[PDB]
Order: sequence, then C-alpha cells, then structure tokens
Amino acid sequence: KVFGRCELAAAMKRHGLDNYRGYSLGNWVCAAKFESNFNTQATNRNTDGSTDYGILQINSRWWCNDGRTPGSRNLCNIPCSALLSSDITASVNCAKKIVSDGNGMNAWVAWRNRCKGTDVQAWIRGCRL
Ligand code: NA
Ligand SMILES: [Rh+]
Ligand SMILES: [Rh+]
Ligand SMILES: [Rh+]
Ligand SMILES: [Rh+]
Ligand SMILES: [Rh+]
Ligand SMILES: [Rh+]
Ligand SMILES: [Rh+]
Repeated sequence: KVFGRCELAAAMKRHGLDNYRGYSLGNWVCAAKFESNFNTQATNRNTDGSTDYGILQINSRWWCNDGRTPGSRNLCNIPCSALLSSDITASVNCAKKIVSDGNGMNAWVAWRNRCKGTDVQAWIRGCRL
C-alpha cells in the first residue's frame, strides 16, 4: 500500500508514535517519506547482504528474520515479510524497539540526513489529527 501523508500521520498517531521517545509525529512521517516514499512494500538490498523492509526500511541484520541474512538477530521477533503489510502495526511496534535502542531516530539514515533539524511539522500540516 502507498499511503497518503495525512493517512499515514493518522495511522502512526493511533499506533502511539506521536512524541514516542520525544519524537513528534512529523519526524516519523518525514522518515517514512524518505525511507520508503510511504510504500509499505519497499525493499532495498544492502552491500552487507542484509535487506531493509517496509515503510520505515527496518533491517534484517538486527530486527527481523528474512532467512537469507547470515549471523542476523531478529530482535523484533517477526518475519521481515510482516513489515510489508498494508497494516503498519508490525513496522510501528518494531520502530518503537529500534528508537529505544540508544541512538534514537539516528538509526534511520534518511531521518538523520533529510529530516533531523528540519521543519518536520510541515509533514503533518493540513492533516485532521
Ligand atoms: Na535477521
Ligand atoms: Rh491501523
Ligand atoms: Rh501498543
Ligand atoms: Rh513526493
Ligand atoms: Rh504498539
Ligand atoms: Rh542495542
Ligand atoms: Rh544496538
Ligand atoms: Rh489528538
């Protein structure tokens, strides 16, 4: 599913992401925009052989099992396929573990490079929340 901006903001807010570990909703929407272009089905293979899955491009080396990432952990205890669903519940639950892990939203390279220190409120402007 390719989400609209406000449709995703709404779904993320419902699932507890607005100010989760102090990160405003706009941060989470900006990160999804630059990680996945709001496409739940996005996958991207990494040079290390790991793959990034779903709306927030969650990595198979640490977070999910895809059965082809040697020496990988599955810290969110889910198949990576679960992260591609039109239902974002699994991606959100795993994002909460990732953002709690010590580097906060710097875990998302597109967030650090394209959202961090920007007017992220602009990503939720004109949305009914
Ligand atoms: Na894994
Ligand atoms: Rh939902
Ligand atoms: Rh919950
Ligand atoms: Rh766009
Ligand atoms: Rh949750
Ligand atoms: Rh850790
Ligand atoms: Rh870690
Ligand atoms: Rh509200």
